[PDB]
Amino acid sequence: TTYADFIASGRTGRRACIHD
Amino acid sequence: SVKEFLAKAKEDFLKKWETPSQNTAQLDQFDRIKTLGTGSFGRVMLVKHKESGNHYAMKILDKQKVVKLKQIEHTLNEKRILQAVNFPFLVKLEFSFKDNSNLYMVMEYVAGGEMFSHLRRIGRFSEPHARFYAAQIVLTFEYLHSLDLIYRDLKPENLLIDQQGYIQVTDFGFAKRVKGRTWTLCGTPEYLAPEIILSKGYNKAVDWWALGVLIYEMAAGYPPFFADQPIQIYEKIVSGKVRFPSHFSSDLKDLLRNLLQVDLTKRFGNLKNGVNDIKNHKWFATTDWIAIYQRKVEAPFIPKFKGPGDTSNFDDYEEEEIRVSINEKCGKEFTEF
Ligand SMILES: Nc1ncnc2c1ncn2[C@@H]1O[C@H](COP(=O)(O)OP(=O)(O)O)[C@@H](O)[C@H]1O
Ligand SMILES: [Mg+2]
Ligand SMILES: [Mg+2]
Repeated sequence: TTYADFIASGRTGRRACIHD
Repeated sequence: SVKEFLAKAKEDFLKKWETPSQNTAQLDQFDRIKTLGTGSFGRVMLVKHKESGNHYAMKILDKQKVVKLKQIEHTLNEKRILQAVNFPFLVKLEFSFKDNSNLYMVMEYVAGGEMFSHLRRIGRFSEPHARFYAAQIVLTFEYLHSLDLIYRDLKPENLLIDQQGYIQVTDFGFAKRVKGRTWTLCGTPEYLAPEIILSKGYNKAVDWWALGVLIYEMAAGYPPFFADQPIQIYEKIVSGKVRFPSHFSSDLKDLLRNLLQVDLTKRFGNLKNGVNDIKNHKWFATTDWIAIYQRKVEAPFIPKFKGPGDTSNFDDYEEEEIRVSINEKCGKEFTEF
């Protein structure tokens, strides 16, 4: 499922910004 | 007479924009208790103001870090704009000051915590619950944009829930006063509009894109474009195909299709009727826009509070000392702070 794939991913916590 | 209200709001803002407040406190007026959250730059602490006994959230920025990440102009923007704005869903800057090592922005403490943690914990928000917050951002961007301000960092991490269950927007580190176009690649990858990513030059419409991302994430519980690495995300955003959860209403999908619109000529918030295309969308048909501004709508969710300095709605962070050299750092750079 989409949810399953999100939850298993490395971006489920607080996200940093860019300015990059 | 939104027109009338915005006109006098502008008068008020311009006064402060033109003669910014400065040096309205000092570090030893406060007792530093606990870190409430870290950003990409500096940390926000719960503090107690000695003479008042009041709690605040103190944002501490290390000048040398600010310089190293090339955030000088951005940080001056941040403070100059925050001290001049006034709106029901914008956090209040109560004091600012600097010392040899650091910049300090003292805000009202918003004790309900981040929308982020609530969203991850609950999984997702009902459409009425999401709509209740979204309405508040719509009104806020209407206000900010009227003052020629672009916000550029909308995300659940930067939205706080107050004791009434209403939103308090925080983090103006990327906010900027500009008429027309700007070019800085800045923001959070999941929230970037494709014209930012493509080095086009962009305007205020990037905030309406981001609102689309926000509404999707709030109602879906995950963002419309996710991947393991930023590059992968930008690919998805540029390609522009979006898929919706099965539970999304028809109304919601249509709105999101008009916000997550790669075509600037077509993106809502941007056109002829401006915000009105958003306020008048079917998905908001049950929204009482005045009642929201007025905070008379009952919040779908009210965080638990256990008095003054309760930080239970926030994650714990490792604490660090806040050093202040005996030598002044970057004095010239930050003179107007
Ligand atoms: N007024 C406030 N009340 C309570 N907590 C806050 C407040 N402002 C910020 N925070 C917390 O501190 C974090 C960092 O603040 P922020 O201004 O976003 O820093 P950065 O710009 O580095 O991201 C927020 O995400 C939030 O968790
Ligand atoms: Mg932040
Ligand atoms: Mg920031």
